[PDB]
Amino acid sequence: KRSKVFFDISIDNSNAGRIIFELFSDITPRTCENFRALCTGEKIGSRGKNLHYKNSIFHRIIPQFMCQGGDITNGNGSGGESIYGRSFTDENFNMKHDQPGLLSMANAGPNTNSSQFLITLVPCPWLDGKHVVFGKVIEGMNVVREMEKEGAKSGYVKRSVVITDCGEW
Amino acid sequence: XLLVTAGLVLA
Repeated sequence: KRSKVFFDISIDNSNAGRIIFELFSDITPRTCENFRALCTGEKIGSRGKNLHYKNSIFHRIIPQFMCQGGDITNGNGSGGESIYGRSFTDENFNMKHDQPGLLSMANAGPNTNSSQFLITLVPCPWLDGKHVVFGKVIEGMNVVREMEKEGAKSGYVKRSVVITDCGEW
Repeated sequence: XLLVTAGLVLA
């Protein structure tokens, strides 16, 4: 039932590698479907462009914490849009942030999921019950560690960390 | 602190 997707990452125009994710479609089908669709770019957004992670960036990276990206509309953390509209409800919190390499939804409080997500670099139990965990890095965790090095304690990312390609795997 | 929000980044 679970499906897989991938991201090809570039740092300042230089390819850093590929990350392959397994989506927990069997636990959070709705949340996973949104992410999958955003990887393929098959849906048309509120504007006239397709909702796609391609060319989007990781705007906030904090070492020993997580990598955040997915702001496909404003690229600074204030935007985002899902295939269900501007936002959608928290599906469930069955999965916890108990290991590094987990995919989780970023939000602005209860039921405000859109397209922003985070990739954990360590367990983040304080996020349990507040963020929906819907995936796992099954390949390329080493690429994620390379991205981590581009971050700062403030979350500021100096170089451009971009998803140059993506889709189902 | 260490949160992952979208728009008002807190402590």
